[PDB]
Amino acid sequence: TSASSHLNKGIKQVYMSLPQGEKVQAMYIWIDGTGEGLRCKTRTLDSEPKCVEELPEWNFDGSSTLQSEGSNSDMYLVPAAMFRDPFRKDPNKLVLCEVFKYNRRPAETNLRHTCKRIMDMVSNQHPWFGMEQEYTLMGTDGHPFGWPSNGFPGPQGPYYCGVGADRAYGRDIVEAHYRACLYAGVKIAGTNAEVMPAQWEFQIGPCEGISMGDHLWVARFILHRVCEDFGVIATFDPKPIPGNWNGAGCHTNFSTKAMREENGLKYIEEAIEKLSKRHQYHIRAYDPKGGLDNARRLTGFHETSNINDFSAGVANRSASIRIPRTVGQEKKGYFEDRRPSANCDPFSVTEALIRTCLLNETGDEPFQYK
Amino acid sequence: TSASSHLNKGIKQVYMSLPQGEKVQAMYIWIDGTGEGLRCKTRTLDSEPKCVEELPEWNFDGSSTLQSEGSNSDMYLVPAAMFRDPFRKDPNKLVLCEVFKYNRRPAETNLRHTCKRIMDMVSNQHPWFGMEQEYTLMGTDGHPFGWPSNGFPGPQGPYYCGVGADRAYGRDIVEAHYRACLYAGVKIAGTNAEVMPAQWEFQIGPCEGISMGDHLWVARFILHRVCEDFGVIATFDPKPIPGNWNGAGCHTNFSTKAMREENGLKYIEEAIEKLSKRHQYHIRAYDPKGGLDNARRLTGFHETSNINDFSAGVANRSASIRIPRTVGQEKKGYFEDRRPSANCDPFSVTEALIRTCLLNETGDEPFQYK
Amino acid sequence: TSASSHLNKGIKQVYMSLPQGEKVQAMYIWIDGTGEGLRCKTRTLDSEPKCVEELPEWNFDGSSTLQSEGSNSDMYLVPAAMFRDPFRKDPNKLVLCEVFKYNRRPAETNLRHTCKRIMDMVSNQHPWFGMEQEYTLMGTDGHPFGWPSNGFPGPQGPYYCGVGADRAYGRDIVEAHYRACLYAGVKIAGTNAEVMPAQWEFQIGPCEGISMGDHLWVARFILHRVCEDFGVIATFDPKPIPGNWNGAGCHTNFSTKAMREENGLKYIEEAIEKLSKRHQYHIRAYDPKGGLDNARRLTGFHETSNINDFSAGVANRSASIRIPRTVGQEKKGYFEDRRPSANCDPFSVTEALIRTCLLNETGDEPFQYK
Amino acid sequence: TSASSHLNKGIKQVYMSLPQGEKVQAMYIWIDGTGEGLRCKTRTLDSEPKCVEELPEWNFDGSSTLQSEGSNSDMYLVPAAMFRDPFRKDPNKLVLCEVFKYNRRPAETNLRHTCKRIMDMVSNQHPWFGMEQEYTLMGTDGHPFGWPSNGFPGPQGPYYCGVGADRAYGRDIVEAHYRACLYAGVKIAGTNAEVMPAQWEFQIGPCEGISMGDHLWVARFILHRVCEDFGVIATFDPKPIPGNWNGAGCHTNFSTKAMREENGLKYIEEAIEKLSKRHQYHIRAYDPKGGLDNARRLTGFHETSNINDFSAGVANRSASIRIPRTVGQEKKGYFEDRRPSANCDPFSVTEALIRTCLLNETGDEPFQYK
Amino acid sequence: TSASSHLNKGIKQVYMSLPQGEKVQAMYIWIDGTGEGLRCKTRTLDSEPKCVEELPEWNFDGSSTLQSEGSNSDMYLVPAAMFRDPFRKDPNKLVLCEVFKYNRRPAETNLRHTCKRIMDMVSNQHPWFGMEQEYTLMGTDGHPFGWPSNGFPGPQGPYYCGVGADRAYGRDIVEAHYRACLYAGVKIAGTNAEVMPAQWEFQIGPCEGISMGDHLWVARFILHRVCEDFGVIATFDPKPIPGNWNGAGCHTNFSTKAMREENGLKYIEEAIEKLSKRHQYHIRAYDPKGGLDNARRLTGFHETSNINDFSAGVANRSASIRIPRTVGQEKKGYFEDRRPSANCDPFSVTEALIRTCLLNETGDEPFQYK
Ligand SMILES: [Mn+2]
Ligand SMILES: [Mn+2]
Ligand SMILES: [Mn+2]
Ligand SMILES: [Mn+2]
Ligand SMILES: [Mn+2]
Repeated sequence: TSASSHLNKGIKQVYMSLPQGEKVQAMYIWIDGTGEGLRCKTRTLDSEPKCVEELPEWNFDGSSTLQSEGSNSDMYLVPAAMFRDPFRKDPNKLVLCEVFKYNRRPAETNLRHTCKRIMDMVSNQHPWFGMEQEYTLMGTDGHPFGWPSNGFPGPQGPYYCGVGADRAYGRDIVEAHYRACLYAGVKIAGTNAEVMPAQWEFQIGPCEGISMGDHLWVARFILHRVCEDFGVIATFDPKPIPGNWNGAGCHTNFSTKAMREENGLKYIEEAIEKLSKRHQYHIRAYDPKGGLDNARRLTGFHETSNINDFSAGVANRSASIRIPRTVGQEKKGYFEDRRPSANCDPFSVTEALIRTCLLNETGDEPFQYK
Repeated sequence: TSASSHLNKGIKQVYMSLPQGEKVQAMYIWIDGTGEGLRCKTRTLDSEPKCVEELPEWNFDGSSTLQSEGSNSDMYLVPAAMFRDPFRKDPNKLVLCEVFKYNRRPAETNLRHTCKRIMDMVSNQHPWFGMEQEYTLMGTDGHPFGWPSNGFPGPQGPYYCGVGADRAYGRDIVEAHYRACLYAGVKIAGTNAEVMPAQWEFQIGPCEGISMGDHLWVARFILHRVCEDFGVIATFDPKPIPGNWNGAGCHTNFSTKAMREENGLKYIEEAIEKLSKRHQYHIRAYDPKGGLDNARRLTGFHETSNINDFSAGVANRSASIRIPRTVGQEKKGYFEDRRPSANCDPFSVTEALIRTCLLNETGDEPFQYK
Repeated sequence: TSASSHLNKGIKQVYMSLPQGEKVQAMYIWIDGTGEGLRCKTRTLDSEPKCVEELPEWNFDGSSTLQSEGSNSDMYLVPAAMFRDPFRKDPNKLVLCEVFKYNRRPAETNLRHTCKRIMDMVSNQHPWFGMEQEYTLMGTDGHPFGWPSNGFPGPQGPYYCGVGADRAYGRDIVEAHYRACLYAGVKIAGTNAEVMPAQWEFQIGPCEGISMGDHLWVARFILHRVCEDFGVIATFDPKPIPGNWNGAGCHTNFSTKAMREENGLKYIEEAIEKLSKRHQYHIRAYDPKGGLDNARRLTGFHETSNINDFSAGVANRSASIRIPRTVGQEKKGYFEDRRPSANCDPFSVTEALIRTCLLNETGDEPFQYK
Repeated sequence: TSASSHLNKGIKQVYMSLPQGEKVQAMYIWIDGTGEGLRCKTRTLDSEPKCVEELPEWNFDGSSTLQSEGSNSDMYLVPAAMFRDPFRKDPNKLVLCEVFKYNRRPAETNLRHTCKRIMDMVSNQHPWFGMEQEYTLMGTDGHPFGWPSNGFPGPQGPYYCGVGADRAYGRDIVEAHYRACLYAGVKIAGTNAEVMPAQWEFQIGPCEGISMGDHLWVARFILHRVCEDFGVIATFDPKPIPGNWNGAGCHTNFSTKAMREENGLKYIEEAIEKLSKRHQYHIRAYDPKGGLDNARRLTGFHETSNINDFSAGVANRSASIRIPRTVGQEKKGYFEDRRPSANCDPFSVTEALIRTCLLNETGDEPFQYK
Repeated sequence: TSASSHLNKGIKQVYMSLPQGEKVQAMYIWIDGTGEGLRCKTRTLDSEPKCVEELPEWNFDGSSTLQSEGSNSDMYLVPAAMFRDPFRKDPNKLVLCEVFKYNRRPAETNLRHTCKRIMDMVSNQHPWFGMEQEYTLMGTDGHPFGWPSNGFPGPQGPYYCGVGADRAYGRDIVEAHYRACLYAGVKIAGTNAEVMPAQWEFQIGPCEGISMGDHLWVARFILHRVCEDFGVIATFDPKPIPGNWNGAGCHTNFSTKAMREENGLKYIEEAIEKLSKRHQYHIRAYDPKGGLDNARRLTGFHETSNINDFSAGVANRSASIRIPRTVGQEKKGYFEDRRPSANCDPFSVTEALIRTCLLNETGDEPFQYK
């Protein structure tokens, strides 16, 4: 649908075929001032970097990305995680970088820095996270891909986990994204079509601590890039189409070594009790705009929790926190926080799960730790 | 967008697959009478040339390229640099050739010849150059690629270092160009999307002396050829679209062994003082038309230096010469001359940096040396 | 949408402008063997016919219209009613003709002949009828006009009696049909958009006895012809689109001089009691296929009576027979039989209302009268 | 852009040419349950109605228009005003009808009934009203007409009161609407292009009392119908396009005989003082959703009053109430309330101006009068 | 080419057919802050205005037209001239209005006010003016109408005064404009195709004094409006296409009663001598930007005077001022000033011809008169 997609791709492929030689390419990817966005730039490295630590720091213009004022626009990218590059193949890498200010203080959307400190405090207990990112592939026009033009597809029902031309739209984009994630090392755990047509879900898990955020952000970047080649645009909006068509939510699974260990459902239920008390804090933490975006998806209908009221159940698809029945039967496992929106920053959601359940924080403001 | 792009490219590829045998192809590339343009022609060589010196001299009709009068139209190409050919692969080569007149005097746009002499005088001090060529991919119609037809894209902001179908236009062309440069041996140091949509930057660094000009010219040639296959046209105009959309400028980094060496920021600042004094000379040297073109980009707005007034700062994105903060902290490094336009001849810009800073020249006219 | 519609209509108009002279054209229109269809043919008459009686009888091939076997295929058209011709203007006429068999016995779909006898028996009591024919304009593809392609329009709601490009589809066809009916002398009483998009209703009445059938059939013919010029196709199917989108039903209003006269609601309610007893007979009489077609529309949902169960109420939109509240308040008026399908033959519906309510018939078979 | 627009219009015109005869058509137009919408249906009248009183009452299904529950869905249309029909010409009429419930109580969106009572109380003082309705013509896709596809038109500036193909979009629709209003008798006082491209304003006035609302509603209906024929859709949304492009607001001019009479600016300023006190009441009254819609347009930028703060000035384009300088110089005249949104119900805005300024009401609830 | 042009025009025509009744429409047209532009708005007048004096003054927002600051944005339109309306026919009028500031001082682009005073001083001598406005019809894309796409038409030569599909482009627009001017009362004196393809010339003559400016401005407005209906855009740029294709210039003929009277060529030549002395003043007065625009057209090639050097000849097409040979033979007549650009404000050009030749002014600044 995009002009770029229309460009002959065979041509680009023959250039990709050419041996690149000793020089290696690293894409430096960083979160935007908006906080939902991702930006990227490429540098040439003389030799393949064995580890993320080896990769050099780089700088970018903050004013263009809306992360700083003109007077000291420069911002610094510090490599945080390194993944293989699906797009260019090995030795090329994709680097996720924390953004730092001109004065070397973590940037406003560098939520990894605070989250990383929080994960380190609770590293002994091995908190693990899984997330279930939901997205709709929408053409350049902004209307979902494959929907009739100036129209709506047939009644909702056949599209969930659908097969066939009519049932599923953008499977190729999904297939490419999934393989690209495997090649990159992003821990994709599976994919499924979603109830809304043209809407899919990709789940990353089980990552441990800060890794969850890194993997999801890289997965999202991979999705956007794969989508760009096809010409479609992935959207993480909580309610992509207004109406009865389903909204997109990123349901975070959370477990700790104690919960996973036998008779750990006591821990699962203790965590849930803490979550209920800080529900306002969680809703704000879980989406970039503080809950306006999350509220659109969370209408209390279409199997979504109401955003006003916290709820917990076992095998209750709708309630804000659902313990799977199997986890309950096993008396050990994980619970699924279903409040986070699709546009949620993973670092915030993980950090808030740790802060509320493991660090036992109380009150609206996040704690400051020595 | 071009008719040629519409031709089936698979067909051409099957011919490229055919083994070419012992014979080797050399593209002889030379600068136009206009001085911004590049022209090219191909010859068959019995065996692969090991070195540029081996390559034979060739001649071309100057009247067609607007480099000489009809009476003695013939001009001579002398191979100057040799690169591997990305388009046809090895053993084929791309040759950049100095243009000489019928009377064997360097041609008017053979600025390499004078520059090479200047580089040789200062070879002991190892001046190194980096440049940051900016360009906009524009369709055959002349309107930037991917912009709405008879329209303008959404407000400036999301496109800088952007990812996704909406944010970036012509990434495939950029990817192909970058790989082609690596294969050719052009020293590409990285690439980034630019603030304007459909505008990108490719940086060649760090080359030493005359090499900088050769690499950039070959890089530009590679870009034009890659663009031709896709059907888009790269433009190096200083202000490709008139209005608030950003102009394209080639910011030249300059260093010398002394500046690079510890406590070399004294040298960096001495060079800057000299640059300020010859600002008129630099502006004229830095663009083909003497500053009319450069002035359009350099309005003193959109983070560009005013073309009337020289300015210098540390980490001052806008000022004509910016020392990176990191270079200042290290007390050694390079400074970034930001006055040169995208259409600048690299040989002129390098030569003028040497002449002003290293040779300590004074006055409007360039010096004549024994 | 049809190829014929694409033909330049200005050209046809200049021929229509030409004076036709003394000769007059009469379109002879007759019901098909199927009974839902209408067919037509044109003859030239030396002078304008003042009355229907003057018009000459004509014959047609029954085998082509599926009304008789090959051995005695000829069938005879006897002019029954005459209307002015909207399409060609005066003096040209549209003639509705009863179809008679080769042996001069009324044809199987010549339901007017039996109905006319029934109306004549009850002529003293002046039964009047009103009908509300509903139809959907559907392109040559068979999908309703203006609906997205391979898609469905927005949720039902805004389209009923709608104004604006989005709300109403085929208003021009409706406007032309309405004016054509006025010119022809069809007693069109009004028009409204219907709940389903692209679906409209036209009301004919108040008519008297056999006239109701004649007017409706001519109105339908006019609609089909007007639609043909636009290229759309009108459909009288009971359930044009399968699903929650509304079906098309022709609700017959019925009154008699006694009911209309003050304190005539006793008569209205006596008629309704008789209607309830012969509900099976009515359902069969009211549609061509005996109730299979009617059943699709009459699901007992979307404000339609269930086809299995008779119901009567006052101002009960859904019940099979509704007395308007105003009629009830006035203690005189008409009741609305809502069981007849859009594809109903009017002659059958009127005849069955007379037979059940006025002639007080009992039993499945229609009575035979001396 | 709509499928209906693509249908040949010449054909419809030849049917319109046919003489319609004695029978006359009346379009009964009524406000929707939403309150922004308008719906319409047509009936045939034996003779032209000389006055609105002559026109018969009619009924419609409230459930389809979302004005009543299914049990007593019927609602009643009582003719309120009569206008000539531009679409079908004389003798045909357009009728604006108040909507009444099944129990004969004014419907929820029958705001004319309460307003009419209020106007009658103040009839002695002759309040006159003038409203500037603003609207954007937007294609079936929902993007404004003539804007580049998936794009934005050139910077705002040239389009206000513009001439030429580039400057003005949908002038034909505007021209047709204006003439149609004149023919109908709607008191159009002028038209101008608006700052946003594809956005126009049609001003109605000076009408007196209840007439103001009737004329505006009929004008809006005429606009929607004219737009439907062209295929475009008029929108009265307060902020049709989100961003710096201008929103659409219906600025109202209020005067009374006293204000108009010499040295009446004291009255103009007394009214303004009262308006300031009931600003919350006015904002709620002035738009259907209570101020959410109005707030989007009223950002306090682009020459619009902030919706949070009341402001008054003389010749202050931006302030909520502006007295024209000429009115101030004359010491007599009208003031312009600029708070009402484009989607405002006129009956509400007029009624609230009377209630606050003339009836001197105090408090959130509207008064109940014997 | 414009979307608006694609809208069915037959529909608009049927609305135009409707009788408009007693009310009359007046388009108030005024010059933009840029000074090349024209803007327009419509008002309803109860009765046809017999004279321009009768027409009411109106006001508009200066900030939108870039004529004043926000604090006192209001500007006032005072009707100056009245013409019949070709677009809506009689009684509707087109009004050209002088623009006045909030403080009632003539606006910056209200050059008529100063010019009118100058004409009045010399009214006794009856200066007459003729002008020859040249324009190119260019599609919405900005490339001249009928030129090949991304291409150039055949060599210049056949297009001047051409006939046939290949030779002339936009004759229909020209024909409509010419008739519209006749109907309006604009004094069109003729039309011819121009050397460049798609370029035409319309000449308004001979008007006296201030009338010349009024007629030309109204003619230009009529052209823009006629062009808008067709979808093309007229351009008055001095050099519409860069290259050898001809530029558009408005050659002003000037005469006075004395020059016209026998043996008046002495006066014609005295005026020319004065013109030569104030050549700098004339070049600045003759175009909006002070000569940058005029210089592009006036290259001293393609039969245009060089803008640097004044020249005068008899029957010398190229020289800045040409006396026609016939005028010279007659020893009486007019001379043709060929320096003014197509985008010239007529009021400025006339005023400067009067000031230099008739008022015998000397020096760069225009004189101030009691
Ligand atoms: Mn799940
Ligand atoms: Mn930089
Ligand atoms: Mn009904
Ligand atoms: Mn205003
Ligand atoms: Mn001439």
